[PDB]
Amino acid sequence: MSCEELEIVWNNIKAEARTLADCEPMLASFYHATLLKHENLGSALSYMLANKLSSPIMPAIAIREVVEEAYAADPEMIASAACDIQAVRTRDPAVDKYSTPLLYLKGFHALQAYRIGHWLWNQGRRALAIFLQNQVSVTFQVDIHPAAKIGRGIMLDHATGIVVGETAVIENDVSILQSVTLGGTGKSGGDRHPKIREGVMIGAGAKILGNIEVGRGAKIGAGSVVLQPVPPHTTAAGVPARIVGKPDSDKPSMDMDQHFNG
Amino acid sequence: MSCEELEIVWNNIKAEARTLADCEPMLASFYHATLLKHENLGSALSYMLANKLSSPIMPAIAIREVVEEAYAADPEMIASAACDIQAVRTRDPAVDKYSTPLLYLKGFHALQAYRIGHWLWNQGRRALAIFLQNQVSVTFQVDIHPAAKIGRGIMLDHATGIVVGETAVIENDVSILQSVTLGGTGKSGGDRHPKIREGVMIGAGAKILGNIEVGRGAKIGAGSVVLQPVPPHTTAAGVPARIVGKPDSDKPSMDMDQHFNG
Amino acid sequence: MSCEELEIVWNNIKAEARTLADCEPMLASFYHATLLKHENLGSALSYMLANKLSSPIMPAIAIREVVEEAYAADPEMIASAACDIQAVRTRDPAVDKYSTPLLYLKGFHALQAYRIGHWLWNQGRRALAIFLQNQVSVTFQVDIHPAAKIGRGIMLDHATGIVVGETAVIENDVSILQSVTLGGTGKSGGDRHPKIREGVMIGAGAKILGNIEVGRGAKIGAGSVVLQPVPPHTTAAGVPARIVGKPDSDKPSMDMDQHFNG
Amino acid sequence: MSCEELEIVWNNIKAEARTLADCEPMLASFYHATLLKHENLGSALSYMLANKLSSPIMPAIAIREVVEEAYAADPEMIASAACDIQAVRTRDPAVDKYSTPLLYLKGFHALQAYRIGHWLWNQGRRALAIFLQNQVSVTFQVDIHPAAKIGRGIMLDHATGIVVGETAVIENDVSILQSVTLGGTGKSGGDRHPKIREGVMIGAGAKILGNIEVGRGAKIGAGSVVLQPVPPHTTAAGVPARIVGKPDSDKPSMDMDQHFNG
Amino acid sequence: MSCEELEIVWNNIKAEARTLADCEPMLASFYHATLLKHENLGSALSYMLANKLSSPIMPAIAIREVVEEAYAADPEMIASAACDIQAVRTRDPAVDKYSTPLLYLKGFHALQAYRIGHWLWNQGRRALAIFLQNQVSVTFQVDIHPAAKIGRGIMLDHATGIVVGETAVIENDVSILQSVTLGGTGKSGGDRHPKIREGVMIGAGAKILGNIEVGRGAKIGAGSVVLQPVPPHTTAAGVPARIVGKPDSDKPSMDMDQHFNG
Amino acid sequence: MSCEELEIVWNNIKAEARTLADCEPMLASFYHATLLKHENLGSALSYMLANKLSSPIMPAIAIREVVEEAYAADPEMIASAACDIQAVRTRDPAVDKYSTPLLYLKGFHALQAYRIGHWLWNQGRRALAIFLQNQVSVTFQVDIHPAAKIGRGIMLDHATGIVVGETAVIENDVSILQSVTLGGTGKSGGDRHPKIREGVMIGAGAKILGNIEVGRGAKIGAGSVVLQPVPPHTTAAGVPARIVGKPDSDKPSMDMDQHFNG
Repeated sequence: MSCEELEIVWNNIKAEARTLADCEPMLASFYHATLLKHENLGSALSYMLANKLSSPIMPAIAIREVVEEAYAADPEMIASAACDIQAVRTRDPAVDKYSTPLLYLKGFHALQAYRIGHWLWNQGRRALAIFLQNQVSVTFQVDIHPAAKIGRGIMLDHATGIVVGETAVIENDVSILQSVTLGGTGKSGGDRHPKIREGVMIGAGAKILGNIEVGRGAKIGAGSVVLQPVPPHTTAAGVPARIVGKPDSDKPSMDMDQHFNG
Repeated sequence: MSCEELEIVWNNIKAEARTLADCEPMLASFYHATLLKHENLGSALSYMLANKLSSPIMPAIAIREVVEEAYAADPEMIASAACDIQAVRTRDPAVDKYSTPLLYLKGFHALQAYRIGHWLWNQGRRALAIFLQNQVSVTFQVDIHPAAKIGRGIMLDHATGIVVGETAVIENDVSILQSVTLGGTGKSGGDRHPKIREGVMIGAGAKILGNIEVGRGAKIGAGSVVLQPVPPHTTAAGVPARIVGKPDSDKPSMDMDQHFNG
Repeated sequence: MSCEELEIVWNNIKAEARTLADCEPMLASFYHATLLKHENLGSALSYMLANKLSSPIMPAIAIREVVEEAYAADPEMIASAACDIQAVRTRDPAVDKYSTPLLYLKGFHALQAYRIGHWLWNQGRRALAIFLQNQVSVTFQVDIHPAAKIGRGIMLDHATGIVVGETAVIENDVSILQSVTLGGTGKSGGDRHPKIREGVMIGAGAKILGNIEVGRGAKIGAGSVVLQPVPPHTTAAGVPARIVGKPDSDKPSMDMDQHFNG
Repeated sequence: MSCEELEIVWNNIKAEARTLADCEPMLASFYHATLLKHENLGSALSYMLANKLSSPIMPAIAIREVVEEAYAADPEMIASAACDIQAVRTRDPAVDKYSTPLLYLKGFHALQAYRIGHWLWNQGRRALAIFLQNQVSVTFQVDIHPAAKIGRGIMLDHATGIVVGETAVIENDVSILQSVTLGGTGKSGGDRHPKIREGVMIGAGAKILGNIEVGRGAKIGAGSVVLQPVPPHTTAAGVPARIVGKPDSDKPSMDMDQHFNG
Repeated sequence: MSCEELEIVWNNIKAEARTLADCEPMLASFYHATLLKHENLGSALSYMLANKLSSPIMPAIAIREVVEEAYAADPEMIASAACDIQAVRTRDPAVDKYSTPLLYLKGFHALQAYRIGHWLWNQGRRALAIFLQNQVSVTFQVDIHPAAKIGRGIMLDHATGIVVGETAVIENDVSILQSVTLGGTGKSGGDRHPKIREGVMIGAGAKILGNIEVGRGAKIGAGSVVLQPVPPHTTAAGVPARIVGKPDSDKPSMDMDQHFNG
Repeated sequence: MSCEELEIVWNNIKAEARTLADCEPMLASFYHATLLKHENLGSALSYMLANKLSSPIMPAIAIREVVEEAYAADPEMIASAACDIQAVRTRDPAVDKYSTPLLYLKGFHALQAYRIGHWLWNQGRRALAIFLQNQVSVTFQVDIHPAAKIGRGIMLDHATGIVVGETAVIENDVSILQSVTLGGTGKSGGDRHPKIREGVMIGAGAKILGNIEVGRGAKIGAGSVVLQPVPPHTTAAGVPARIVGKPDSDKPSMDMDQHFNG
């Protein structure tokens, strides 16, 4: 995601937004406020997060300032958001616009919310990070610990019931569905959550528990319970999971083939 | 659901409401506003939908005109709601009143909200339909794509975590529990979601993926991951699912027998 | 939980609040209003529940009086909340403070909301109870029927998607994760939901269906579908689940070992 | 105001609305919802009243049914609003559009809210009428008792601080400014408030107290304190007021000449 | 106002509240929450103030606690409220119930709000007192400096535009109408506001400016500008005011005779 | 007002905020969000206006961008606000802090809201301006037409009931109290509202009507009705007003002597 490519995803969002105002006069001012009035993705993201997260405790106007402070300090979060937008648009056939994730999709919203909380956590502002984690769980039904380390090009399609714990890692170009847990084991601190490598697809309802590897290009079948490491470019399925095949592609996250004969 | 039988469902709802208002002074005014003031199920329904889906982006008062416009153009939607209410009351032992689904049950609300989104989608108002889909996902935790084709006499019991994709079909007299996915596969458009035929029961947490058929009178056991077509009058269970038996009834959606040995 | 132990968990929460106010100025007035201004747990709980259960139909101020009346009639509900705070702090390595469950964790909030609903249900105020049940489902994504009998020292970790039905029993010192169903079967009323005995641990996404026992100190593996009774001190896993071993502790709810194999 | 002339006021409002929506993207959706979606003045009016009077005690959606019920039973109220709109547009040089009073002018809103309160009062719904009176006083700063009898073609320009008591009469084609009191005297019931006849203009801050007559075509100067009857076609001014002259027009309410030397 | 008389005004409010729930089913839960559920006037007052004053800055639940703390420390404020209620009921013929001021009348609400701010001011909590003064000005359109000293048996009828400054004093049994200013002069601190003695009636729009006496039993005519002391049992009127008569009663505040021939 | 004087009033406001946070813990996060988190007046103003102008039609976050665009185009509006803060602090003995006008005083809030409306009005965004005009009237009870030309160093003390019309002019260093009308005459447009020149003081409830001059350093007595021009350095009072004397200062707006006689 280069500076020029960033400006193209933003230009495509704007172009679409013009169409949308003309399609739905009841949302025209909504499209104007969220998209058309903004000159870059960062301003559109801070607007969305501020309004979605908002509460009596913390108004949208206050939140936006924290968000904008995060993005000034680490503008790469904006670029990660762009890659997440492209991932949804290319991988999800129900989404044919760049603007749709930004406008509507709770998984995209929760992902960008996590990035703010993560930045806050790393700055030492943990109380606020933990508040936001739990507000995002109630509001968007996605529960991501702010100490998790999550890359870019991530799709959280549908997203309700996703849980990602404190020591999890998710690398770039990972596709995760509703009700996926990357969960802990034990009652002690320490490394205890999954390590999800690049290219991995995880079907709806998968539980992956403990400090275990899911290697690059692996496919986790829907409804699996994964208790042991999954080798790269392998397909795991069942309760508990065992290796049952190998994906037909190097990066199953890009193709979303939900079959697990293989 | 004839026009006479509709008026009897409505008359029962009102009769229940009077008793409810006399017993719970904190909710007397809520019962009056939602039920005792309306002269038909349609008005009560637009009321409930407008109030529950209300947001700063679109207020109750605006939502309601959209709902009433849809009901005027396709009054069968109101009949469909009435059947959905009877489905819940007869199939769910936790419900002993026609008023309960209408007042409180988020799966019932999500289902009627889907109906409005589907009507909008079909008229060409896709942008509003997609907005409402995702509003419904955040508020009721049910994510139903508005292009899904869903019949009547449907129960969505508990409902949190339900996902029904763009090309799904659900025929009449189907019962579905919490965390059920009628999900897609692949990254291209076109039919890629299940077709659930009449009489089918789907237990909690079942995942049915792809353009596969679940035949009439079939039972899908809780926690199943169904990747292949399920023949009529069969029971499927497992990760991945296989045919394990046959239901004791012609329409397992009616009796809610969660056992799978058949 | 005695009166002096109650007062100490409260003292701990207050001390933690002082620090929290000092280190996050955006939240200072929040910590002050939730924690610092109160002289006991009960008063902090009513505050939290009032604000979290608040809606157009019932504002915080009116809810609070209901909570306070319940707590004056049954002070053991405050003590049960204490035990639930301890349960979380000791069992959940993501949690290192007494105040965290109270301030933030929706499973803890939903559990205490259920207590109020259960109290109302046993007073004959069933309409109010069912209304709160379904509100808690929409707002915290936890659906517990107020006639469920649930003990103390309970953790609902993450919690999204939890469903507990009408005739369920959960005894003391039980740990339950996201997307756990204690669910029914059949369309007739009467006893039909699980009896989960003391010390049980239930992992993510487990469905336990019917009026079946899960014996003391049992362990239910993540993703299991339990259709048959599970003996005391035994581990069940699979779809459908079978006995696969015995836990390494007497009360697996306290240790949270998600491994099954043993 | 015939039924043909009403439709022309409405058609002009809609024509204005289209231009307004094209010029101000932040308000495009507001114009659409308030004006362009309605097919008559009555729907637009119930919309505006429901939204503006909305409170936690009574929401917009509930207010609107009350308003629409009143308009169905006494459609002349809608004609009265249409005349009040023409009054403002023709008499107030700051208004050059029929849409302006309906969209923005709190004196216009307060006056139509009075009409609903008066209808309720007359049917026997006094408790609701008194609630709305005082809600209107807090929200629009106009306090009109619902038993007041107020005709049509009335302008309440600026309107803050207007008080019209229980037994007041205001005939057709009267114009009243900010901080005008049509007030009582004494501590007993019965007629004790002014009777303002047709054509009368009342300047800012005038106080008219007791059951006294202000005759047709009379002008009351700004700041007057009128304790005694004012003859038709006369001008009164002073503290206390005396007859100082005679107006230049037959109906000073039409021309708004604030000068008092006559 | 004795302890027994306090219990009688409260009993009358309760009796009326029963009638009202039966008269208006849309407000029945409102009457239940505000009046019927409370066992004394103090609890009903703290409820009303908390909900009316409420804002994003300070929620109703937080405010109620401050209010209740004020009333514990100085229960005489409750008794003053009772006398203010009786004053409205006896002096205002538009009000025939004890409950009406408590439920609806913004002047009564602003008066009781001032008592809280005044208690706060005297405790040294001036920042909060000044915040509430200005919130009451926006919300109820009454602007009373918290350092003002105001007695009991006060009626603020209609109340919009009332201003009472920092060094004002208002004794018991005073009746003040809309748009009355008890105002300052100069830009220096020090005594500079009116001293209104017992029994005084002040008509709508009167301005009384500077540190001047309005002696017991005096009558200030509507629309007067009073720049010099008014002797006891005298009637002042005009701009500027001069003595023009003497009231027909010892305590013109009780009779509300608005005439000023005398 | 130079750039260094601006920065000092800001420094004063911040220092005052530190103290205010320390002494009222309920408001600490409030003071922090309004004052402490900002680096300049302009940014604190946009925050305050966004939050105070916020509504369902236009949320705080969108309003704020409008305010910021106005301030970037015309930075002198920030400097005018500074001057207005000083005006209040120096002229109003109830005010001893720079932060008080900014945090609390609705006249100061309404004045800066007018500045935004005036800027929008001169950009051709007249519909938005008129919408904000009428919102400010409902919310702060101040009705200023956005085409009014108003200078800097203005105090609107108390402010409820102020009306300023379309063609009014208010020059620098003018002081105006509650219930002042600068009002029009006639039903034709064109110039028809007062021209209030530098240094004028206008007391409570004065009405000044028509396109008439009120000359520099004049004093308008409370309750006056001014229908004829008022020479520079002259005092007008009465209904209707006449010249009664000459003020004791050059700019009576600075000294606030409400006496008239001289």
